[PDB]
Amino acid sequence: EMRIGHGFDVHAFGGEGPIIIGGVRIPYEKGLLAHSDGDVALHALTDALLGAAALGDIGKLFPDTDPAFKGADSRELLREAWRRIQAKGYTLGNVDVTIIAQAPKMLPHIPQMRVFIAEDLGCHMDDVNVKATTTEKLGFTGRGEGIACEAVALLIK
Amino acid sequence: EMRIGHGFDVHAFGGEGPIIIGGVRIPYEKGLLAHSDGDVALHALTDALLGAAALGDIGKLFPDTDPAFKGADSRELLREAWRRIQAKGYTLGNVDVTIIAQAPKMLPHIPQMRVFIAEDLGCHMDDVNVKATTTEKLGFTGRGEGIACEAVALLIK
Amino acid sequence: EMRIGHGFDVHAFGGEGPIIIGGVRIPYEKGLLAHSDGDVALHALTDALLGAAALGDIGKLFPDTDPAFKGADSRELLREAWRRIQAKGYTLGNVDVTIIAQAPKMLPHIPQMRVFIAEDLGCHMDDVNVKATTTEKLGFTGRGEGIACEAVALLIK
Ligand SMILES: CC(C)=CCC/C(C)=C/COP(=O)(O)OP(=O)(O)O
Ligand SMILES: Nc1nc(=O)n([C@@H]2O[C@H](CO)[C@@H](O)[C@H]2O)cc1F
Ligand SMILES: Nc1nc(=O)n([C@@H]2O[C@H](CO)[C@@H](O)[C@H]2O)cc1F
Ligand SMILES: Nc1nc(=O)n([C@@H]2O[C@H](CO)[C@@H](O)[C@H]2O)cc1F
Ligand SMILES: [Zn+2]
Ligand SMILES: [Zn+2]
Ligand SMILES: [Zn+2]
Repeated sequence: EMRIGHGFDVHAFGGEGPIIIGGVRIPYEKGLLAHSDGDVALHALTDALLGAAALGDIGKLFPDTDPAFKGADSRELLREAWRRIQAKGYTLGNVDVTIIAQAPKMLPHIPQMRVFIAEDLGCHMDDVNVKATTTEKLGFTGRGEGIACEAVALLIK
Repeated sequence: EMRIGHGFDVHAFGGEGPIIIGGVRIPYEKGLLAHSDGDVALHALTDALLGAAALGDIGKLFPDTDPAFKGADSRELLREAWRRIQAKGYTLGNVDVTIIAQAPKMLPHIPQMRVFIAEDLGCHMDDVNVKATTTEKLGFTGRGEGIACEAVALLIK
Repeated sequence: EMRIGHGFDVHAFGGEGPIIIGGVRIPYEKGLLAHSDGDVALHALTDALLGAAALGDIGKLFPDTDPAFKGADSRELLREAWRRIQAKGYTLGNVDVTIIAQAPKMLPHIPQMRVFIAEDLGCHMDDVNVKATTTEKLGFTGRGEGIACEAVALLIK
């Protein structure tokens, strides 16, 4: 048996950069108002994998309430989310991540994101796709007011 | 094999509360404008299941011609879409639903939404993920102009 | 066993039409602005196919850098991507494509899109599903500033 999951995340710009996307530090004018590192790509991926497990969302495992993972970075959370998902007997099929930002340009840093995620998930990189796209200057991303990320995932049994 | 489907729906706030999400009446300042009951979560789920089965979308199972379902609430539609989907010999894999609203708060109502979808698709609650997230005041969701919802689904032959 | 992919595309209105969506020339008041033919439906799908394959995206296979695919249309890019995907030993499971447009009406032209896609992907039409929906006047789509599209794909190993 196999399982579909889906992740969505948005953070607005604010403060001073740089920014944290897919574990990778990316140089940029502004930063991201967030309850943690605000790694939008990792959050969505995390929500997507938990969704395939039906373990709800990251908000559910890691409330601002629990003191246990309070102040953890996105890479930490993804590792713990994953271990819990694995506890349910699941393993990785594959994952696809879609970054939506007018700027900065992601491509230089994408190869590094995919390496970062594959370690955190202990899979081949063949199982990790990341990509970036614009909304051609339309919407809140277009006006450069924020970054958005979707992600999909397939878990196995 | 298994079949993927995707669903996306939006409604604007307008008129008087309450709003109906995943079959659950959620008190709110305004309500959702729709020819239907405005249940974006179920409309999106229904389209994902229909899409997985290659059956079009709601507009194609329920055209302004067919009087049978004029004014029928979103759960009745979901079950008929399910009937027609089953009739092709598909069973449910799992589903994942992401409600995108700045407000109201969805968390206490999600367990019930998950309950109703389970019934309506005759499955374990284990097969059904519902999550909620915001766009941090950005876009039309952020400014409180409406609610969106994304859904993915996996069918089995 | 199987592999999920996801693709998202957006183009803006400018210039004369018609627009080309899913390979289909649809008459409309304005056209889409793009380096390409503007086909967000074939692009988003292409990206979903390449994401399933961990083959990257369109920006990676056919960059703006390389003037070799100057004048290439979305279907040509689609069949090329698919060739490369098949060469890595993948077949098609199914695809689901969701057009997000306030206007024009996509219904008359949808069945044809499916034909073009299935022939391009060398599959049965029952493996292709395409639907259309509005944002109910909300957002950049809602105000008629552009057309978004979102696609999911499932490949077979
Ligand atoms: C946040 C969402 C729903 C993302 C998915 C892409 C989409 C269709 C956005 C529309 O909102 P918008 O960004 O156009 O809002 P606006 O231009 O009104 O601020
Ligand atoms: N409309 C919303 N209702 C919620 O309950 N939430 C909760 O907030 C947490 C963090 O965003 C989410 O995990 C959800 O539990 C989010 C929403 F956007
Ligand atoms: N923020 C972005 N960063 C990128 O590197 N890109 C690259 O440009 C190509 C065309 O959109 C993309 O495929 C990606 O390689 C796009 C973005 F929107
Ligand atoms: N741009 C659109 N074109 C359509 O044909 N449609 C049709 O309208 C029905 C109701 O949204 C849909 O089912 C689709 O058939 C929707 C769109 F948003
Ligand atoms: Zn976040
Ligand atoms: Zn609706
Ligand atoms: Zn494009």
